[PDB]
Amino acid sequence: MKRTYQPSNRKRLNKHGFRSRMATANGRRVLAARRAKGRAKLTVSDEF
Amino acid sequence: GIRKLKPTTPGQRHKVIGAFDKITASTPEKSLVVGKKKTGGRNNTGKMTMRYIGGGHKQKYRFIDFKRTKDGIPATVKTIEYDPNRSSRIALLYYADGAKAYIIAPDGLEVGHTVMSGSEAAPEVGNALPLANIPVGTIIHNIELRPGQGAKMVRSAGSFAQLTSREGTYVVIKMPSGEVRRILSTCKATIGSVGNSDHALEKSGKAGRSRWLGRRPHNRGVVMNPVDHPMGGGEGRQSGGHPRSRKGLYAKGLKTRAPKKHSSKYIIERRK
Amino acid sequence: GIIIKPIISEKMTAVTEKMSERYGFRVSPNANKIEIKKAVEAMYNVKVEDVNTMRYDGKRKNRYTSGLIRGKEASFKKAIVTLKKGETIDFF
RNA sequence: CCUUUACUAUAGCUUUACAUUGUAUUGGAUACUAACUCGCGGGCGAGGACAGUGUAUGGUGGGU
RNA sequence: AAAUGUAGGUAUAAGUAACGAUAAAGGGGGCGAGAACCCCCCUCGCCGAAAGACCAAGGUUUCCUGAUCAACGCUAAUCGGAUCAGGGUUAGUCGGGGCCUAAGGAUAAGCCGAAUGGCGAUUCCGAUGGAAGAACCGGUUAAUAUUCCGGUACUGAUACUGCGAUGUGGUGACGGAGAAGUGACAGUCCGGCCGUCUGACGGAUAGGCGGUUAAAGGGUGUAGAUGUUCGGGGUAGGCAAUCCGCCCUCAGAGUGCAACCUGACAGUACGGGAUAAAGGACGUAACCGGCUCCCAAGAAAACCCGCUAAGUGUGUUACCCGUACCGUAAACCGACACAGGUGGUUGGGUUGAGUAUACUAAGGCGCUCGAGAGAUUCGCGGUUAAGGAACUAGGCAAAAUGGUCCUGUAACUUCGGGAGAAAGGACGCCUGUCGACAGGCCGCAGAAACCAGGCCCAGGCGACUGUUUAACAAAAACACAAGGCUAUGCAAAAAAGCAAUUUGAGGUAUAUAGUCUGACAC
RNA sequence: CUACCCUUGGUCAGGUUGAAGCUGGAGGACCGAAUCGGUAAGCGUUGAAAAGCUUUCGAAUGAAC
Ligand SMILES: [K+]
Ligand SMILES: [K+]
Ligand SMILES: [K+]
Ligand SMILES: [K+]
Ligand SMILES: [K+]
Ligand SMILES: [Mg+2]
Ligand SMILES: [Mg+2]
Ligand SMILES: [Mg+2]
Ligand SMILES: [Mg+2]
Ligand SMILES: [Mg+2]
Ligand SMILES: [Mg+2]
Ligand SMILES: [Mg+2]
Ligand SMILES: [Mg+2]
Ligand SMILES: [Mg+2]
Ligand SMILES: [Mg+2]
Ligand SMILES: [Mg+2]
Ligand SMILES: [Mg+2]
Ligand SMILES: [Mg+2]
Ligand SMILES: [Mg+2]
Ligand SMILES: [Mg+2]
Ligand SMILES: [Mg+2]
Ligand SMILES: [Mg+2]
Ligand SMILES: [Mg+2]
Ligand SMILES: [Mg+2]
Ligand SMILES: [Mg+2]
Ligand SMILES: [Mg+2]
Ligand SMILES: [Mg+2]
Ligand SMILES: [Mg+2]
Ligand SMILES: [Mg+2]
Ligand SMILES: [Mg+2]
Ligand SMILES: [Mg+2]
Ligand SMILES: [Mg+2]
Ligand SMILES: [Mg+2]
Ligand SMILES: [Mg+2]
Ligand SMILES: [Mg+2]
Ligand SMILES: [Mg+2]
Ligand SMILES: [Mg+2]
Ligand SMILES: [Mg+2]
Ligand SMILES: [Mg+2]
Ligand SMILES: [Mg+2]
Ligand SMILES: [Mg+2]
Ligand SMILES: [Mg+2]
Ligand SMILES: [Mg+2]
Ligand SMILES: [Mg+2]
Ligand SMILES: [Mg+2]
Ligand code: NA
Repeated sequence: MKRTYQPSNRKRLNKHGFRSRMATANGRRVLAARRAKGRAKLTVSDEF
Repeated sequence: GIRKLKPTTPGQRHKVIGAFDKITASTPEKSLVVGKKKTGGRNNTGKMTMRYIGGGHKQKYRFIDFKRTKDGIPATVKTIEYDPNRSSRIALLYYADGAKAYIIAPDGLEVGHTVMSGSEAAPEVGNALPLANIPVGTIIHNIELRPGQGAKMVRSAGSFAQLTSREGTYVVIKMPSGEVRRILSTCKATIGSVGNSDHALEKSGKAGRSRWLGRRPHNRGVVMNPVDHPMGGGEGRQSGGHPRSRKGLYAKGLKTRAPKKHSSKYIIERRK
Repeated sequence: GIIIKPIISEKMTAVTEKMSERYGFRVSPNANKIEIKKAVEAMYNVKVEDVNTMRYDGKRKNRYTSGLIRGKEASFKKAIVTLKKGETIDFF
C-alpha cells in the first residue's frame, strides 16, 4: 500500500530548508532554539 | 434557434442546446484575446470564499469595448463570434481608421452593417448615443451609470430596457427586473435589444454539462450534521426549521439592501 | 597547485600503451579545463591538444564504535590529457 | 462535544446624541458650497453637511 | 514482599511454532579441512505486453577485482547486495544549466496595522511548458561510452582572405473526436548467393544450421495534400489611429525512392579472407502541427523578424554540472534480503479481433533449509451410482451457459428501446465445381485444449451514468439534470479579513446568491 | 498521507452499435485487456501484510485515470 512518506528533494528543501527557516521570525526562533541546544544537524540542509 | 436531441442515451433525453446559427466565424481575433486563469472560488489568501466553483473548459478572455469612445468614426461589422465568457454573442468591428473592437451583438445586427457612436449618430440598432439624444419609447441596452465610465446594466442575452420619459438632467428608464429609476442624461446607451434571446430555453440534460461550465455539486443543509449547518441533525428526515444560511441568515424574505443607500433617491418604482 | 598527482593504474597504463600521447592526472576539484591545459603545459613543457575531466566524490568509510562514526575521503577531479601527436611525458 | 423560547456575556447588524460640521431664507423645512464622498481624463462631472468613522446609548444577536 | 511499579540479568512454555507464495529438480567434473545449496558441463522445469530491455524519482558505491567467513544471510557455505583493500563514471551537440515565462512567491511606489507585521506592479524569482545552437551508426574494458576509437554530419564564436531599442508591431501560439487513401521499418513467405555439417532407430545427397546489415545528414519535389483568391496594419512614423501608392502563396508543405553504403552481426578458416555473399510477394502512418465534424470554444513571455525615437575560403576555438550501479525492486516507500505500493518508453514467433489466451526465441530465472514417510486433520484442487434444493435464515458455494454465421424474437414503451429477449440450426478432413454446393472419410465428442452471457415471470425503492463511512455499512443514503420561493440596480447582495484588500466578476436580473423539492407523466 | 482547488504535462489493446448532418460517425452508448476500484465467498487473524491473498465482481472517452 501507499505509505505516508513519498520523498522529493525539491519539496523537502522548500518546506524545511535553511532558506525557508530564515525567511520568517518564527523560523529564526526555531534556529535559535536548536543552536542553544547544541544540535549537530541544524536543518534538513545539513544531512544532504 | 435551439436544437433538441433525440433520446438515444438517458443523458441526452432532456438536452436542448443552441443552434449556433447567428455565428459567422470560428476563431477569435489574435490581438483581442488573452489566456484567462481560473479561481476555484478562492480569494488572494487561498481560502475558498465562494463554494461550488471549479473545473471546466479552458477559456480565453475577449476584450469587449463597453465605453464606445471612438465617437464620429464609422465602423463595419465583420464577424459574429462565440464567446465563452458571457451568455450573449459578440460582434467584431473594423473602424475606418484601423482600430478593431468587440461589442455585444444586438439582436438584428448582421455582417456588413455600419455602426457609429456619438451625439451626432443616427438612432439605429448597434449605435451608441447619449440618453439625451435617444427618442422616447426606444428599446436600449448597455446602459451607463456614470458618464464616461462604461456600460454596466442590461447586457445579458435577450435583455432590454425602455426609455419612458425625460426629466431635464435625468431620464426615466424601466429595467429588465421591473424597477423604474432615474438615469443621468449624459450617460450612453446602445439601441436595440441584446441578442441570443433563446438562451433561456436550453436544458443541460445531464450532470456532466454543469462540470464543463465550471460548477461543482451543491449540498442541502438538511442532510448535514448540526456542527456544519443550523438546518442539520435529526433522526431521519427533518424539515430543519426556518430556512437560513450557514451563518443563520433567513432565506425567505429578509431584505438586504442597505436601508440608507443614497441611490434610493433615484429609484422611482421597485421590483427586485 | 593544480596538479596533485599522476595516475598509475592498470587502465591508464593500457590507455597509454595504445595512445602514446594520452596521460591522466589528479587535479583540484574546482579547476576548469582551460586552467588544466595551462598547468600541464607550463610544467611539462608540451603541447596539450585535448583535456577530458570527471569528478569523483570520496569513498565513505563508516566505522563503528557507540555506532556510526561517519568518515569520508576528499573529493578529487580526474583529467585525461591528450598531447600533440608525437609528444610524450616521462613520470619515471 | 451538541441543542434550545436555561442563565449571563459577546462579534456582527440596527437607533438616537456629541464630534467630524459650514452658510443663507423662512424653529423645521427649503436652498447653496467650501468640509467630506464617488467617476472621467490627465480641471470637468455627480453628490453633499447627508453619508461614512470615533465615543456614548436603547434594540436584536445559540453566529460565538 | 506485593504499587497490571522501573532498569539489568536469567528462566517457563520448548528443542515446541516457524524457516515468508506448491515455478522443480537430477547427474558428472572442480577448488577445498569441510559441499543438497559455490564454479563448469549435460539433462529437466518456470517467465516471455515479462519475472526481458531503456529512462525518471528516490538511493548513494550497493558497480569490478583480490583477500576473509568472526558478525550479517531465518540451514551449511569454499558463496553474497557481508568485512577490508585496490580500482572504476571521460561530451562544442545527450540530460541539465546559462534565455523565457505559468500557478504561486518576494518586492517597488503606495495602502493598512499594539508590536511581531498584512497587502500591494507591466518588476524579479519560479518548470511540470516555450527556445532561431547544433549527431547518428558501429566497435572496444574486469568495470565507461550519442562521452574513448572508426566512419559520416552538424552549430556558435574568433583571426586573416550606415547601424538600428528601452517604445511599439509581426511571429511564436496551442481543443476534442473520427476515419480514409497513399505507403517504409519490423515481421512472414517464396527464391538465388556465401560458409558449414551428414547427426539414436526405418527414409533422404537431398536436406539441416548460420549468414546475405544499417542511422543521422544530403538529394528529388514522386504518392498524396493544399492553392485561380483599396481600405485595416505593419513599414517608411509619430510618441498604433480619420492615407496613400505598391507588389504579391501560383506556388507552399510532403512520405515513398536515390545516395550515405567497398561499415556491422553470427559461423568457418587463419589485423587480413570467403564477403562488393540477386530479388521478389504481402505487410506497413512512421504523408498528418494534414483532412472532416462538433461545442464545452481550446496558456504566457522570450528566441526570431520590422519601424522609427535616442543616439565564400581556410585555419584556431567551444567553459560549467550529471554520466558507476539498482530502479513492477533483496539497492526506492513499507522496522525485515517483507506475497503490498511505485511515473514514462520498448516489448520477437505461432494462435488469434486483440497488447486477451496457450506454447516458445533473445534474455532472465528454479523464489537461501533439507531428507524420509505417505496416520488423523486442515489448505488448494479432481471424480462420483440413484435422487435433484429434500440443504440452508437465504440455491451461500459449486455446477450450468458461453464462440462465429444463418433463422426467429413477447408484454410494455418516453418510439430510442426492451434485444444477444426467448427459441433453434451449421461448424473437422479429403475430392471436384462455381465463401458456397455436392459426394466421401474418421472419431464418443469438430466452438475441438486455454479462452468464452445462465435465462425467465412478478413486486418494493431510487428516474438514469456517477459519489460515500482509508481499516466491519456502497445502500433506499449523497449528488444529479430540472422545478418553486426569497434576496440582489452594481462600491450589487453574499463570503473572507482587525483593516487595507480579495472572491462574487471584471460578470450586470435570460445574471449572481440562499433555501427546499429532485428525470418524465398526471 | 488524505480532502478540495490552481498551473503545466501524459495515458486509455481490440471489437460492437449506428444520432444529427446509401453515406456519416454522435454518445456521462455497449462487450472487453491495461488501469482505477472493492460486490460475494474462501483463506489469513503471535499474518508473507498494523487491512493482505485467491477466485469472483463494477467502471473502463469520461462528473475518467
Ligand atoms: K443538492
Ligand atoms: K451550530
Ligand atoms: K573470492
Ligand atoms: K558485408
Ligand atoms: K475510495
Ligand atoms: Mg448523515
Ligand atoms: Mg420521523
Ligand atoms: Mg573530445
Ligand atoms: Mg563531463
Ligand atoms: Mg453553548
Ligand atoms: Mg499481565
Ligand atoms: Mg506443546
Ligand atoms: Mg507438533
Ligand atoms: Mg510466522
Ligand atoms: Mg511445523
Ligand atoms: Mg524460501
Ligand atoms: Mg522487468
Ligand atoms: Mg557484485
Ligand atoms: Mg551460517
Ligand atoms: Mg564485495
Ligand atoms: Mg542540450
Ligand atoms: Mg524572468
Ligand atoms: Mg554497465
Ligand atoms: Mg555508442
Ligand atoms: Mg522579460
Ligand atoms: Mg549506465
Ligand atoms: Mg529471500
Ligand atoms: Mg498505478
Ligand atoms: Mg507503447
Ligand atoms: Mg505477440
Ligand atoms: Mg498473457
Ligand atoms: Mg451423483
Ligand atoms: Mg448420474
Ligand atoms: Mg427447504
Ligand atoms: Mg430443513
Ligand atoms: Mg453464486
Ligand atoms: Mg440510483
Ligand atoms: Mg451506478
Ligand atoms: Mg468501511
Ligand atoms: Mg464494503
Ligand atoms: Mg429528497
Ligand atoms: Mg460508458
Ligand atoms: Mg481488469
Ligand atoms: Mg453497465
Ligand atoms: Mg466494460
Ligand atoms: Na531527407
